[PDB]
Amino acid sequence: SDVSLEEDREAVRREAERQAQAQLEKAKTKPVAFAVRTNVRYSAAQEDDVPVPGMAISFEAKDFLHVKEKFNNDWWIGRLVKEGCEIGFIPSPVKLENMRLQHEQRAKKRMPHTPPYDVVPSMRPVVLVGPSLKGYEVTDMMQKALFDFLKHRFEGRISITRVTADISLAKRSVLNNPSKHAIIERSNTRSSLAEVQSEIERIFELARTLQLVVLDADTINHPAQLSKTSLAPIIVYVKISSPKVLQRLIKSRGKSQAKHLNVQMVAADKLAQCPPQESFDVILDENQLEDACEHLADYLEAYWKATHPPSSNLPNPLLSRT
Amino acid sequence: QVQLQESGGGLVQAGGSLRLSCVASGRTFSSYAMGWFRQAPGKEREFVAAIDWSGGTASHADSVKGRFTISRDNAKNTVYLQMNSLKPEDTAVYYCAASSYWSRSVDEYDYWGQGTQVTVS
Ligand SMILES: [Ca+2]
Ligand SMILES: [Mg+2]
Repeated sequence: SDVSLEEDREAVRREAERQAQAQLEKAKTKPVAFAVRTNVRYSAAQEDDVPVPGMAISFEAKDFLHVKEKFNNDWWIGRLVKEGCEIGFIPSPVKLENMRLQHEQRAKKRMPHTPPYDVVPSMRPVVLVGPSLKGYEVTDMMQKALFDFLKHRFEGRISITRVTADISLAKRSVLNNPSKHAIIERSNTRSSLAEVQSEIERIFELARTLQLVVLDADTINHPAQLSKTSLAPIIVYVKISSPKVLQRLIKSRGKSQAKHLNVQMVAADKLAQCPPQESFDVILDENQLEDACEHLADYLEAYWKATHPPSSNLPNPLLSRT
Repeated sequence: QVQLQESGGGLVQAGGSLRLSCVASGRTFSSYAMGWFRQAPGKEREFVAAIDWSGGTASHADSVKGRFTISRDNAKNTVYLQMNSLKPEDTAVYYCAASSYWSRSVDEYDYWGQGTQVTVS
């Protein structure tokens, strides 16, 4: 019968879904392989042909995904990095491309691009900026107090490392430059970009096991210095809101620090000009150090939960017939 | 995509600065992460370097960090492996492979090239 045959095509589909779901269960206990930050929105639709229908992972632009396994050339297995989100099927760049083409063909100018995923560290590295320039006593003493608090508050979960190399250079215009200039600089084994590239791979490796990564980055005084990299940092703005208060603080450190007053005041003003919601992930402008520490810890504990979801319950073997 | 031609180069004794180059067909090059592998005359294929879709992230093998550097031009559908300071341990056939995934594993790559021979004495 023609009906009994559609029953076969449906049963084949159900068996394919059962096998895909079984592979999803096996991945629940595998480690996070890598992470990506998205550049586009993906809203799961009814014709997406997901390996298990209804288990597609929808996401917004600039979301973060933890990837555990490659299912096939069209789908990965992973989860949105967000509390309460469980693993499902993430469309690959190959699949994301073909879906956009289908959307444009059914859409209603006279003449009728960007990669959706960037590989980023599995944990977003924490970077402190402000109140002024690093290397001077006011900023160094304030950031050191926050670093000392993070060591104790997150002991056993934290990996703090110093970065003296200018990781602001770790962008495509520098590290992936195709001009005949770079082709010659890559020939010298002592090109300054070698240590920059090496430091980036070390930061990725430090976050692979999902520990909280905190960078003491010497050269990063402004979020625009990392926005073009693939480090996707958590930018913590240590803020002194009153320029006059910052002046007394700098002047209170002696003439050695009062000499470089203008360069410190200018940098603090540059941070104040940043649109806060696009530039900073955490803004610490509390009056007391203890209150600023609690704010930062609250944020990182929430990030820890988003990156360390509880283990899913295993099916009770008592319910099995054999 | 389905066709990967690795221009590359020949062999040297030591030192050296060879810019291997693999060209791809089709306007889906930006949809694939690109990696370089190598197979010594008597050894298994091993990972050398990989670069992601937009070219913003690169990973190099421990045996090759600093000496070799991968890059890509998505306007020319090409990927390179700048090889500097060459050693006998670098004698291998160099393969370039595309993946819809981020990986350093041979099984998780979707398309593979023909291969380019290099030798260091
Ligand atoms: Ca104060
Ligand atoms: Mg779905």
